[PDB]
Amino acid sequence: EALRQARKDAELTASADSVRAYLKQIGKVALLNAEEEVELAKRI
DNA sequence: GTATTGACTTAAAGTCTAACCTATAGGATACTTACCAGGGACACGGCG
Repeated sequence: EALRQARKDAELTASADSVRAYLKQIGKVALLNAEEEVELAKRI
């Protein structure tokens, strides 16, 4: 509950440091596995 | 001294050929979030 509000408040922060901001934005998307890779490549 | 021609050799190109740089591509086990001051003035967010 309070932890949830804390996490949300955190997500709305700049962190100034541009490396820090990019390192934050790259973690949004999860990784994949082999079958996901092959289906994705087939789509491409 | 100042008017010439006929050779006689020479550096500077002008060019063809060869090697030595240069722009570029590629590489398939798997690896997935880096790292001691003060002193004054002005502006922004909270609280009453």
